[PDB]
This record gives sequence, C-alpha cells and structure tokens, in this order.
Amino acid sequence: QVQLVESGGGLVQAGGSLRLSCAASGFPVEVWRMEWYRQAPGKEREGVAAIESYGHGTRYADSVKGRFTISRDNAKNTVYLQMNSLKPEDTAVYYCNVKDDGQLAYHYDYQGTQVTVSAG
Amino acid sequence: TNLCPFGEVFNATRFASVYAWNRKRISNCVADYSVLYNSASFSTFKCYGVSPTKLNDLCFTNVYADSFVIRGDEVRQIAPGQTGKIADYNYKLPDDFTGCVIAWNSNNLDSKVGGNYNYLYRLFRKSNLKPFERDISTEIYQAGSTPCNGVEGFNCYFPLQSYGFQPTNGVGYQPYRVVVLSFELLHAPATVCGP
Ligand SMILES: *[C@@H]1O[C@H](CO[C@@H]2O[C@@H](C)[C@@H](O)[C@@H](O)[C@@H]2O)[C@@H](O[C@@H]2O[C@H](CO)[C@@H](O)[C@H](O)[C@H]2NC(C)=O)[C@H](O[C@@H]2O[C@@H](C)[C@@H](O)[C@@H](O)[C@@H]2O)[C@H]1NC(C)=O
Repeated sequence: QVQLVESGGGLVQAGGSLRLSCAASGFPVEVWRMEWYRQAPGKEREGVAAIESYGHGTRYADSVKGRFTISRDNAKNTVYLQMNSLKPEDTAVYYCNVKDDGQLAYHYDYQGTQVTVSAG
Repeated sequence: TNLCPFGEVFNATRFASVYAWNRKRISNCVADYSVLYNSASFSTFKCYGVSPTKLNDLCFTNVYADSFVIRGDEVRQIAPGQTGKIADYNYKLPDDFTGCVIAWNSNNLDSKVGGNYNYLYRLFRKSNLKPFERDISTEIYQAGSTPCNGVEGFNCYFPLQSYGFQPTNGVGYQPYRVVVLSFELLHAPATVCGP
C-alpha cells in the first residue's frame, strides 16, 4: 500500500528546464522529511534536495542551490523538484525517499527516473 | 490523611511527546501503591532497586511522576542501563534507578483512521542525555562536517520526528502511555508513605 512513484525526466539541452514529481501513497507527505537523490554513472548517490516536515525548512546541495527548487503539494500528495539552468553534470538517475525512520512497514529501499543533459 | 493525586497523572486527558516528557512532583500525601499495582489496566508494572510488593512499607521525601507516549517497541528502553533513540535522545534513567515503570497500550486513544502524527520523538542529538535531562530544542542538527549555519545543505536535519500511529499497526508499532515514578529519598523528612 505504501509506495513512492517517480515521474518526469528525459532529455534536455544544457540551460534547459525540467520538473520531476514523487507521488506518495499510504501516508501524508507533510509528516516526515522528503528527499531527492541522484546517482550519476560510476559515482555514488548524492543528496540533491530535501523538504522537512510541516514547513520546517528546505535543504539544497551546494551543487544545485539556486537552480533547483523542491516543494510539496499536500493535495496531490506529491513532492516536486523543479530543475532549471541545467548543467550537463546534472545528468543522473533521480530517486525520491521518505525519511520515515522505520515508522511505517515500508519495504524500504525501492525505481527512479533518468535525466540527461546535453553539451550543446 | 490526604490521598496522593495519581488520577491526575494516569488519567490525564492529553499526554506529552516523549521528547518533551511531562513531570509532576507529589508530596505531602499518602499513596497505596497496590490499588495501582493490582489494577488490571496496566500492561507493564516493573520496578528497580525496590520491589513492587513492598512499595507501601517504604516512605520517601518526594515522588516524581514522568509521563509520555512512545511505541510498544520502546518500553524496553525505559529502564536503567538501556540504549536506543529513546533512552539516548529522549528519556534517560540513571543506572542506580530506584522507582517504577508503568505502561499501557493506548491505541484506542492515540491513533486515528489515516494515522495520528501528533506525537514526536527526537531523532538527532550531538550527545546522549544525562539522567532526567530534558531537551526541547528545535535547532537544526549538523550531520557530518559540511556546516549548516546560514545557507543549509542536505546533511542538515530538523531534529524531531513524527510517530506514525495507524490503528491497524502491529502491537510493537502502537502507542503506549508510560508513567515513571521516581522515589527520591533525601536527608530531609519523609512526606509520601503507605497506609
Ligand atoms: C481513572 O479513571 C477511572 C474512571 O474514569 C473516570 O474517573 C472517575 C473519577 C469517575 O469520574 C468515573 O466515573 C470516570 O469514568 C477510575 O476507575 C473508577 O474509579 C472510581 C473510584 O471511585 C469508581 O467509582 C469507578 O467505578 C471506576 N470506574 C472504572 C471504569 O474503573 C480509575 O480509578 C482507579 O482504577 C480503577 C481500575 C479502580 O481500581 C479504582 O478504584 C481506582 O481508583 C482512575 N485511575 C486513577 C484514579 O488512578
């Protein structure tokens, strides 16, 4: 019943724009911190952005501050990641996660969405 | 002559989150610890350094009642010499603890359809809590060495975490109201006794 579905992504030219959505089922997205991660090829997962519970703040990696914006839609139970001024090193697979700390019967680690940024 | 007001503690309308655990001092009154110990309401009634049987033969300077809500999984932590998020960051007893831990399942009050997330525990602290310390900070916690002050990175965490109390959850995942009675024997006279 509890599930996280990524959507959006694809191919964009450097300087381009993109919006990824994370649709949660089984819980309200405001109660815990929600996160976006990305894994470039032959690199380790990186934390991109996070939005804390209940409007307790947002968090942005240095790599993407000012270009990326994370937000919560409590009606659609969805977390969005607006991607602007896309550089090519932003090419990775993008993953969302709930920092639930075991507070739900999750099947914790699980598909992702690929974003590709060209050189020009 | 005066009966100690244990109803105000055990029968309170609202209960604190464990991170902000409530404390009530009781003195200048008389307590029959077996009306409680022999009530069938309580699912856990364990003592330490003293024994549940002889509780009325004892006499203390003051008694402290600390109350809060945690998961059933975590009643093990309300005990001397325990570790884990609750004992470490929320409610710590000393290793020479004298007193009693009393707990009962409260799913019928503390969960809702869709889930109750009003209860919080502290997930992050720089150090473990000293016995009976109580931290209600909401300072951003810095994990790792990338600083968080000012512009805040990914490794920067709001310290408090919601419990997800679903009616249908396993009994370990369900809320428990917990009362800890601490027995303070000083060098001054006694004020809390048995019949
Ligand atoms: C916790 O509350 C129980 C009842 O809840 C309400 O509070 C009472 C003051 C009263 O208004 C009652 O009608 C409410 O429903 C208490 O149990 C009650 O105790 C009174 C004592 O005179 C008795 O007349 C009631 O019949 C009895 N009802 C029930 C359903 O138990 C608790 O009291 C203690 O626990 C009981 C199990 C029993 O051992 C009683 O004698 C104890 O005093 C309240 N807990 C406390 C005060 O610690």
